[PDB]
Amino acid sequence: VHGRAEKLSGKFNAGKAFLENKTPKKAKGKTEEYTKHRSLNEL
Amino acid sequence: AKKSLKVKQTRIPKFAVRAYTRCQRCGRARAVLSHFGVCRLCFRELAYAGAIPGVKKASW
Amino acid sequence: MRKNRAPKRTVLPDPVFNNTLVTRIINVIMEDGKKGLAQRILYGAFDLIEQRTKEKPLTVFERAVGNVMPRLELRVRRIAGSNYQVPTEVPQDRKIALALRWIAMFARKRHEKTMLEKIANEIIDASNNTGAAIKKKDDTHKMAEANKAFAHMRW
Amino acid sequence: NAVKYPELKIKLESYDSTLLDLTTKKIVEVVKGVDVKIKGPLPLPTKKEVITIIRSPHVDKASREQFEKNRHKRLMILVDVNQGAIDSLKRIKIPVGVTLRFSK
Amino acid sequence: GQKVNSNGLRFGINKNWISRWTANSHAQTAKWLIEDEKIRNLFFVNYRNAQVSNVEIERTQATVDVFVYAAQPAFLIGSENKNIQKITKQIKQIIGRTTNLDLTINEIGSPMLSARIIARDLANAIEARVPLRTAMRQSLIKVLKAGANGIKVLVSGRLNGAEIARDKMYIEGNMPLSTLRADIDYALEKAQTTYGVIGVKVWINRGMIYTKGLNRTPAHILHPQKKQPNRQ
Amino acid sequence: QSYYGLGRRKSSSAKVYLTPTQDKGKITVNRRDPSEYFPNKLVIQDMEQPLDLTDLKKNFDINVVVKGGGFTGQAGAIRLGIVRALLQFNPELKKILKSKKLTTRDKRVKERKKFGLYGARRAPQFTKR
Amino acid sequence: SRSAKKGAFVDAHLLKKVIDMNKQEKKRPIKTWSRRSTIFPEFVGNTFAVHNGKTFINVYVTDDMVGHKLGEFSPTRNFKQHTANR
RNA sequence: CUGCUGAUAAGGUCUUCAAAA
RNA sequence: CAAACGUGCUACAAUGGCCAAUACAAACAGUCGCCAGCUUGUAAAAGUGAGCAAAUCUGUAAAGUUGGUCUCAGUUCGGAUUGAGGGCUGCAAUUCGUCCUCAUGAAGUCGGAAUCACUAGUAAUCGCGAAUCAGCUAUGUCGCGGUGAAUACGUUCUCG
RNA sequence: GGUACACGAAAAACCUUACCUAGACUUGACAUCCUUGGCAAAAUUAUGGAAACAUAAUGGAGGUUAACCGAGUGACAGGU
Ligand SMILES: [Mg+2]
Ligand SMILES: [Mg+2]
Ligand SMILES: [Mg+2]
Ligand SMILES: [Mg+2]
Ligand SMILES: [Mg+2]
Ligand SMILES: [Mg+2]
Ligand SMILES: [Mg+2]
Ligand SMILES: [Mg+2]
Ligand SMILES: [Mg+2]
Ligand SMILES: [Mg+2]
Ligand SMILES: [Mg+2]
Ligand SMILES: [Mg+2]
Ligand SMILES: [Mg+2]
Ligand SMILES: [Mg+2]
Ligand SMILES: [Mg+2]
Ligand SMILES: [Mg+2]
Ligand SMILES: [Mg+2]
Ligand SMILES: [Mg+2]
Ligand SMILES: [Zn+2]
Repeated sequence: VHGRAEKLSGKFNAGKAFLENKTPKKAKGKTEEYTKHRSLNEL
Repeated sequence: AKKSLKVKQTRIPKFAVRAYTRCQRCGRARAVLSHFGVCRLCFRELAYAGAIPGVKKASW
Repeated sequence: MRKNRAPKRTVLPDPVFNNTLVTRIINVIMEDGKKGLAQRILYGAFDLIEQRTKEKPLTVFERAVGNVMPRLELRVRRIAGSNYQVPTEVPQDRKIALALRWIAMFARKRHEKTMLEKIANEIIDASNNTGAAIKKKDDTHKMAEANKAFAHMRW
Repeated sequence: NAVKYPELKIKLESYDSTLLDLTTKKIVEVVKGVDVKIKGPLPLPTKKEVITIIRSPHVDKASREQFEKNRHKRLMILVDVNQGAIDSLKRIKIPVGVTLRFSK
Repeated sequence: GQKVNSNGLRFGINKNWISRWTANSHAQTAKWLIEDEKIRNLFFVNYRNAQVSNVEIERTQATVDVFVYAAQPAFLIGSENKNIQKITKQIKQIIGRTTNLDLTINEIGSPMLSARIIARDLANAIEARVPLRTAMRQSLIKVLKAGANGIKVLVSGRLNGAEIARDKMYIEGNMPLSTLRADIDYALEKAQTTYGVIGVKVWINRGMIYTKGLNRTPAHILHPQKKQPNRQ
Repeated sequence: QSYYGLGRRKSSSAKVYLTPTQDKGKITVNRRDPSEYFPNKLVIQDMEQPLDLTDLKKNFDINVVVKGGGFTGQAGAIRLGIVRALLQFNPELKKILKSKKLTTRDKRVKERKKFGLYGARRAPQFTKR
Repeated sequence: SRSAKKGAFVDAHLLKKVIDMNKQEKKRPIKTWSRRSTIFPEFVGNTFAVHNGKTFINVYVTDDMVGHKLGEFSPTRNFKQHTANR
């Protein structure tokens, strides 16, 4: 006799926790370095 | 409206998924080659002019 | 308006009974380019012929194809209304090809179980001049005999 | 005598072929003029990229042409070089189209 | 019907590339492909009175080299090397101060048989209201007197200011366009007339290339000396 | 005295080693029984075609290395390799092999798909109305 | 469909407005454009004006509409009857 | 070797020029 | 969205459906990526985490072979539609993403007048890769390979 | 019509986008020419906010203004 409620309320609790826990961790990238074309090491 | 769209494309948006790739020579939005940053109709012109090194016509 | 006669590729002798007609009917029952499946169908049908007729499968197959093999062909030629047909003698190669094509077409339509038994029973029935390809050959022969008059004029 | 560089694996790649052969010829000539045992200028499979572009400005997608770009690749590994060969190698001046991927 | 570009069909077989560099990544490949276009377009649209036949660009990880072949390099040089610094600063602004520029002017020998400058002269004459029949006739006769093979000139557009577009062609000599061995130089220019735009396309035949190879050799710059400086 | 042959078909190489032996030929493909390597769809007779009509009682030990192609292409490749190695033993077979044309590369390879076409030669459906 | 660890979603400007108007007794319609926000339990009892594209349609949320998206109870295009071509 | 087989709204560009090189 | 047409995919099935074991490619692509192995999960995937700037590491080949089962039925065909629970991308998936699982199980049993493509590794058929791309019922486009046919007597007719 | 209809579009949830509704701007989101100073633009954190944008903050790379950051300024920019 729940009539929905409980399960979606738990989902809403998780979503509200996520919203309150949002952190500005904006970034764009992954692996770094190792970007070169090499040479005669001094020409 | 093309100059404003070009300038807005150069300007960074406030969301990452807002960003799209436009041609750098012209301003065409669709059919852009990310390998060369140039749309198809300008890539053809550059290849026919010899601007892109190593891009020769293919015979297979 | 071509003035060139097409070449002909080799028929290849069958590597089991050494009879080219076996390879021809394999290629005729080919579907989806499955040589293995077609060969399995043919060899299973021939083994069923062994089990039933108690005679040589190659001899039974030759007796079936020779009996189904037609003699006359009716070529459609329209002039003013409908088409008046023309009886012409066929070459031996096209004769055999038509026989095999009719055999396969009437074999893949019978009411029975797996196509193995289908084609096997069709072959054994055509070996005794009582079958559906037999009816087809009879129909075209009777039609040509009826339209024997216009045989002189072809084109 | 010293070596200071064991197994110097030079790797060459370029959009053009004949320039690559000429550069490898100059390299092997210099490295044989100095006392170094070259393993050999072997070739590697050429990565070919094909781009297909519609000719027309507006319609007729059926009429489209093609372009290719080949990255010809060669390998050459030197066992022991030493300063006597390295100093001579410094003055090679490889043409721009050729690309070096020295790995030490 | 439509014909493939004469230059584009011969590129990579009997013609070298006008820009010779290998970029690091796809992001840099677009920037380097656009900067060279800007430099070439600058040299062609402005400083036009010097008859700049062609400009080639050669780049490494960080160094830009420009080879500008011109018929009258005195206009690029200026009065006691004045405009030279102006164009150097223009190029440096175009690419960046972080790089090293190696601009090099080269006097082109036997200029007349070069489709670029022939087409540029055609367009200038068209824009100057010069009659077309006389203009094309004089250009063709001077090109032939220069000592080359056939030259084909196609001039299309709103001809002489008319309301119906026409086209006028003059072929004088053998111009094998289907042959790949032939040394055919093709150029196209736009004469901006008061009545619109006129398109001039000049094909010029300069013999047959009987030596196999991707050029790596000068093309009609060699008959006189081709030694001009401004480099390091 | 061994013999070596190199056949090819449909982009599938073959290296056939013919060894003189008198204890049954014992054909072998890539260190596996041919009846298990191939689907055994009687394609075995295809590779034995040049080794059947002339002879296999000579009991040649067969060492086959195939890398590439499917199975019909591999069979054709080892057929060509067997023939070419047979050209190194009593060249008198060369005439009989040439007679039925088992000593020529088939030259048939898959064509390249063309733009605007659903395949090598197929074309889109054409509508007029 | 939407992930579990992520949970639900509201723009949180709607959430702040809903909290304020719930603490206030004399509630009025809340004019919102955020059709992407899901109807949280605290939303119950309020009335919203969702931008259908042209106007603001009023939807009264209940203890039942909890869970769906806010703009899902308002439409965007209207079609009611064709006309005979011939 | 003679089956059958009918119709298609109005007005319209397009040669500027040889004086001459 | 009452309807109409074009181009394609899936089928109407025992040359087959499902399950298990298993053999043989080419080309291409990859450091906000390819992702091996392991653990968790019915599964999409998640976590850990090597290897690879690449003839080195990664991107499971499928049809095919054998074995088991179904036994000609609107079915163990066919998957549409529909309800529920989850996964990923993304500020954000309701209008309007796709994937997995569970459940339901439309039409359709070879398609009328009339039409299309194709002359050998071609048609047919089975998979793999790439471009644009954060993600995408692209079944589309451009490429690669595996199996692999039938027919051409002739120009009387038909279109050009 | 053949020579349009898995075509432009080799990727429409936001952006793309050129359309509608609404909230905002005016030598302008972008550029040159001129009289003129550079002792900024970003980015992010607050409040109002559907977001545009406003009021306050760290006042910023640098190189003395090179590029750009401005004021004044009318020619004008701009138009898928
Ligand atoms: Mg514009
Ligand atoms: Mg996008
Ligand atoms: Mg298709
Ligand atoms: Mg039709
Ligand atoms: Mg009639
Ligand atoms: Mg009438
Ligand atoms: Mg089965
Ligand atoms: Mg290995
Ligand atoms: Mg695995
Ligand atoms: Mg099986
Ligand atoms: Mg039914
Ligand atoms: Mg099923
Ligand atoms: Mg949805
Ligand atoms: Mg049924
Ligand atoms: Mg043909
Ligand atoms: Mg939009
Ligand atoms: Mg300061
Ligand atoms: Mg100052
Ligand atoms: Zn472009």
